[PDB]
Amino acid sequence: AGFKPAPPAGQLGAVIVDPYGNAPLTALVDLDSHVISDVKVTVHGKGEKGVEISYPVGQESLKTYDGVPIFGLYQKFANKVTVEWKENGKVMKDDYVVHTSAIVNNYMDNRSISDLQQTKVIKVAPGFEDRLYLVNTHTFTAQGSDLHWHGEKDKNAGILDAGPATGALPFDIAPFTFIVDTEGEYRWWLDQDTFYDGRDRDINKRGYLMGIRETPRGTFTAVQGQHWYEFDMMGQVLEDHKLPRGFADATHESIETPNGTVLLRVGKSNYRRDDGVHVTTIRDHILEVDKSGRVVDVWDLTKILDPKRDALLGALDAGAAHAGQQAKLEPDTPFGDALGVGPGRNWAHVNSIAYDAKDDSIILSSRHQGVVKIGRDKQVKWILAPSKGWEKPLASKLLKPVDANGKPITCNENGLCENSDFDFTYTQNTAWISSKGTLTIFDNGDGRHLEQPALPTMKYSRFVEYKIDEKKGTVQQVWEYGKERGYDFYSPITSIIEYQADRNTMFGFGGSIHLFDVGQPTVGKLNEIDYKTKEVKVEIDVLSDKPNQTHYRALLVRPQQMFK
Amino acid sequence: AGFKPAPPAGQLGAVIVDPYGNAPLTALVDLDSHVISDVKVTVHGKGEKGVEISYPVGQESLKTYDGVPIFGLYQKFANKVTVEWKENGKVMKDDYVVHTSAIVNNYMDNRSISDLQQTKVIKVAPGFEDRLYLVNTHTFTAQGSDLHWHGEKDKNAGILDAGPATGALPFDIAPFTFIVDTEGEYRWWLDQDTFYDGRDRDINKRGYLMGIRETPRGTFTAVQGQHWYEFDMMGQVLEDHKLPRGFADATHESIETPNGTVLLRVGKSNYRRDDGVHVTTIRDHILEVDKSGRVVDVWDLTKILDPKRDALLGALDAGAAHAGQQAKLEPDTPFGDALGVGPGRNWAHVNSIAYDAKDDSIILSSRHQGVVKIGRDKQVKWILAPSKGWEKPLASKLLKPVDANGKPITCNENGLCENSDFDFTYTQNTAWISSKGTLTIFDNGDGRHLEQPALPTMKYSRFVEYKIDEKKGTVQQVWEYGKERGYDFYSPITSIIEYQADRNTMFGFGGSIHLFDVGQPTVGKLNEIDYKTKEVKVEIDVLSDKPNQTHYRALLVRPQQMFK
Ligand SMILES: O=[N+]([O-])c1ccc(OS(=O)(=O)O)cc1
Ligand SMILES: O=[N+]([O-])c1ccc(OS(=O)(=O)O)cc1
Repeated sequence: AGFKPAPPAGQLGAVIVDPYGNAPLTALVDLDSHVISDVKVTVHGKGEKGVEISYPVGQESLKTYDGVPIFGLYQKFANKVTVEWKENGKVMKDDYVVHTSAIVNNYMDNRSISDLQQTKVIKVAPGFEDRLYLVNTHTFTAQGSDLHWHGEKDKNAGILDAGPATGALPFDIAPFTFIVDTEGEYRWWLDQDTFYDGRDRDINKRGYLMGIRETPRGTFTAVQGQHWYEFDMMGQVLEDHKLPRGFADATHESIETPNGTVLLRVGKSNYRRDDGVHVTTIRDHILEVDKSGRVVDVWDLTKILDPKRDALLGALDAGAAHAGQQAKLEPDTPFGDALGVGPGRNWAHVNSIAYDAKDDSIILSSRHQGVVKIGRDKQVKWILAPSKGWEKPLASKLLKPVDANGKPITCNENGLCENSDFDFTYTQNTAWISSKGTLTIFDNGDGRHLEQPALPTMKYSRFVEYKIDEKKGTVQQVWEYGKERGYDFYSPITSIIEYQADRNTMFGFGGSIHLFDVGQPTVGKLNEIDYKTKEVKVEIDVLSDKPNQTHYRALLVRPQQMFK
Repeated sequence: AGFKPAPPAGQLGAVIVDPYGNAPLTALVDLDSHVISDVKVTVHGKGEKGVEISYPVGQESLKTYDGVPIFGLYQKFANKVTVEWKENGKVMKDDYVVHTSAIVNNYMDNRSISDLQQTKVIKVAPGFEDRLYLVNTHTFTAQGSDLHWHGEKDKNAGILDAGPATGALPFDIAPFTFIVDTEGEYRWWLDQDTFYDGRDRDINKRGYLMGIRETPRGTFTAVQGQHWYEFDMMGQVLEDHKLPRGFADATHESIETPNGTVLLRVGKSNYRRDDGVHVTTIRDHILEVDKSGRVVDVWDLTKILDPKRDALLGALDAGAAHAGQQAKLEPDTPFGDALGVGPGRNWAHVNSIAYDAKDDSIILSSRHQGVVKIGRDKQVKWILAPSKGWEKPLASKLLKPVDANGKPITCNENGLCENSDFDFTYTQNTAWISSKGTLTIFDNGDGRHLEQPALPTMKYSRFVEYKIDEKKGTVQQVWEYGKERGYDFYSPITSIIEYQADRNTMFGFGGSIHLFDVGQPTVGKLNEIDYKTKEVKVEIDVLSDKPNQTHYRALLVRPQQMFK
């Protein structure tokens, strides 16, 4: 006879590239039974302007990998890596040359501009050269949507007709998952085969990889189709769970709480409507699950919010061939992933979740309705939304806009406010709690003021921050950005913002800029915006490898947290 | 075209047999979107003396299964099941007739006595008719051990010689996993394919299913080969984790702690010995892993205990063709799962773990060395063992035997005590912490008093309980049973006991009675012994489906805890 294992490279063990097989720009320095501590790793910049990547490695990590994890390598390169540690009280160091292979895009066709997604560095202020951004994007499969859930025949179907479809199985696309530095280089790749297989028909490996969120361990949760996962930066899949049997189509978000549970956004399969028809619902259930994959709690939004409220739905753009076209709801829209009222249609499209630990509640962004807080008791605590369409008793829960001095702000029922910078959010994403104790939201802005505008390019997106007084039931807009940047900063879908306390910036990713520009790449724009001065500290653009292909989100990742 | 799903059976949804596909004697009543509470299930006894199984079902369970779990069916039977609940304030009830299929043993050959293991009820005292016992046993594959880990060629191997084997991969056998009632009927079966596949050569489905232990959630953990698992009584696999890459060959035990971690017993692969030879060590490492499968801590026993101590090793029986044969240690014993001293041989054979929450330490049973407490700090706190062979400093940690009044008991270095019932344990199993605050042990008794006896049949096993004073470093024997039952109660290997506070009994399972009776089935004896009077409350024998085929363990299971 057989073949020897790799020999030791320096004063520890061998240096293994991509030990778990899912992360080709990582490596691992095998411990070979050495006992070490104070470990630190440095991956040197490539060329004169190369960004250096450096981090401490904790004991738990050394133990879990049986080795020193090496993160931050460049593809197809002779990476120069330094590892420093302590052993037998003595300070130790090795230098390695870690050759890597190439990043592969397994999903290409005649639409492909090239294999990888292009980056363009636009601005990097001094003090921000070190920043790393994980981009959660995707690439079309050659076949497109090839599978549907089978539904139940409705009262007025043809006698001869085959059964209809239900739910959202066709929301399925190959992942394109990478970390970019401030020189625009890929410094980490998640192999597309890690979770996905678009050529096989195993639904276990299908869906839309989304909701990449950090855990308290420096690892990450994600969802894809009918599973939810945890993985780490060495490409180790730490958890892979089937959704509990009652549920399906997990998309948009997963977030681990401080109680060791995970919040997910699913639909309910075999949901019995009042007319006795069974459907798979769309984006309108929330699960809390444990690490055993068991259900700790469920929020059925069809009994908490109002699936008949069409105030926003009726004001939406078709495109997100048919753009500018204000959505015309039909009472006979077949159940499915289709804009419409009622359980079985896309009436809510919930797309973010935040856990409020202070009172054991959840804050939801419903793209088609608003932002809402719902208690552990399944009651609505407040709503942030234009007042149109809300019946009693939910109307009583609408938050009242106010200025810095607390004085009511006048707004009409469509959300248009008088003599104020205050605006509500429309088709928003990522309603999250910031480290400052405030609510941050990416206000996409489709159907702004509950209508389409005169011309399509009359659309804008905002980063926005609110301060909420639950006791008084008032909301204050305390920070915004992007309304001036027009259509070149307009992300009709997806996207994210998050406040960064370390450098006092608002991090942002607009995921679908120029989505409608037929035949052009779609632009994902990573920003850091100085919170005090609104100065652009970072701006990096990522362009889709195929035209008119949305990006989903990005995260600002910190290597010093990755390997506790 | 298509086909409709099963229609609703009564006032909820359909009743699905073996919904997860791993547990043929379970069923599920689909909720079909009904909201219910106060759920209770009753499976009626078969015939006149049939045992009824009854249990409440918690909200978590209803949510996780999307239905009412039905546990405790008989095979190939028209089971009569009642389900009661509350809905819209109104008390509700259905009766169902739940047909089941047969239990299948997929591992049979010319040694098979018949397809299933035979049960023989020997004694059931009044008030114990309801007891259920999960039997963790196994059945030989037709090929036997077919795989080895590849090792490192040693200093003095032949020049032409192929590389040697290492570790314990051949420790591999098909599982036979069921619940028996007091009429000796099978009331649950875990499909052998759930974890095992002996006809394929995928090592992910190989090993020896063991260490089945209840969790705080009423589910169970287990180990097999290179994986560890959590499953529930509906046959759902809730977790499936690969061992961390530095480790292999998980056996004997797995226990979840109150901190949400799990203790496992493994060996270390590519363990570098002092002479520089790499081996996979055998049964001499403890991991604490989290539910992400990451290592939280490790105990390397080769640096904490003494792998050169042959006091007990040299006194052991071969058989466990060659029995009565006292073990003759050789200095040239090739590395492997072989009696021997040093890392890479089976010098310790650790077979149980208990967590001590009061001081964050672990208590281990080393078959070949004794019982030991090891602290979080990786130092030995105490040792319960005959004094022969222990060097300083470990000798100062031996516990000193004492009587009820606290006076020293005189024992020689082989453990034989003078004018006392007190004895140590030899080749013991399951050193666990009882609800009373004492240490319970199954004292198998091979190599008792560090020798073989005059005749093979002069061997006995005991259930034994100790009270330990860590401060004084004293140990007291406070209870025992079985020494008077002779050879028909002798289990040279495996086995377990556990104190049961509910009915004040000592539960026991002797796994290997008559192992050496060539050509006869091996007996596994389930016992509940009254703690006060030593009266046999329950005695049920299970006979192996092939001759000379040991059982492992059994657990007393409680349906009222299964479905929180
Ligand atoms: O077509 N998409 O890729 C798409 C559409 C909507 C969408 O929902 S959202 O909340 O992210 O806007 C996500 C992805
Ligand atoms: O031979 N066996 O299958 C076997 C032998 C020893 C053994 O170890 S013990 O700790 O469980 O006695 C387990 C199984």
